[PDB]
Amino acid sequence: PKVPDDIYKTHLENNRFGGSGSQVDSARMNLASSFVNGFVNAAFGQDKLLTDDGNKWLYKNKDHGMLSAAASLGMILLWDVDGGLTQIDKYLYSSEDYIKSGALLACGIVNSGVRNECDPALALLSDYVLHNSNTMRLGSIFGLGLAYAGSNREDVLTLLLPVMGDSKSSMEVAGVTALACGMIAVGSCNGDVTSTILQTIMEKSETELKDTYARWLPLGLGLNHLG
Amino acid sequence: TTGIATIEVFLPPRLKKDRKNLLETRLHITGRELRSKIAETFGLQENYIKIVINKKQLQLGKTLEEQGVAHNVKAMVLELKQSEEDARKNFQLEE
Repeated sequence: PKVPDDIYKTHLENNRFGGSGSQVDSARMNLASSFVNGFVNAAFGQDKLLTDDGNKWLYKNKDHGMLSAAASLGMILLWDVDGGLTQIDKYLYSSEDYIKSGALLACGIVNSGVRNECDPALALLSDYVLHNSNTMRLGSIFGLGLAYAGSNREDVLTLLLPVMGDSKSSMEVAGVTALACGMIAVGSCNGDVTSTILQTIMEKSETELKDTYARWLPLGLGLNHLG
Repeated sequence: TTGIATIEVFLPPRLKKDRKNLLETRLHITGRELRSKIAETFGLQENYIKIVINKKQLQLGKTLEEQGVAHNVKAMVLELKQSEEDARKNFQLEE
């Protein structure tokens, strides 16, 4: 498994930011490094940085990085469901909450592209799609949608659809819900999904239509009408 | 038949065996019992395994009949690096 620093190969460039002005584990480049580690070492099932220093690297990130960096592991552990699913447990009960949100999405993202007769990701993320904290719910729903993109199965879709009318959920949760419903049922034009998401997008007001995440809801409709 | 279910238990490819297996069992039993029996039949650690049932988690303190199991229900067995309580404790001690 390659190292993000080695991909940057800072060991050879003239590090003109160094000495005194490099001794900080600042958020942004740490998030970049976590994403690089996820992308480059994706699907190889192993890492040297976030396996041995799994908890330790997480401890030096902050805020939305936890929801990102932990989920990064899921890309490394792609399609070895029993591989990642044995590795996310140490974070499924993490003291940290944001990294718990990242882990709960990594569980689903590991199952992306594969279908299991057991549907393990469905089982794990079913009880957290209505979690009180927005981050937990967001991670659960994103992971579950990724784990079942293109499945078109109506149990997951009927578990997902009530979140549209769930105005108590923050808007980005509704956006992710529409995105998940769209990718789970792609191009099918199924009325059960389509009418519900149409009514969901029909009710929003001016201050809601202009907000950052509403733009995804039409896509959730459009994904159901691909081609 | 006779109030017994043939649960389709799915084991990891890491333990090289038949991916889908049949386990004949009852329904009045509890979660601790199901994890223990899956462990002994397939030679796993009962405290290092988490069973997912009928698209849900095991209700460990609750009985099988209450949590929604029936005949022909799939059950994925999942290993753990620590014990199922230690899966909490290990991180719960490191701040």
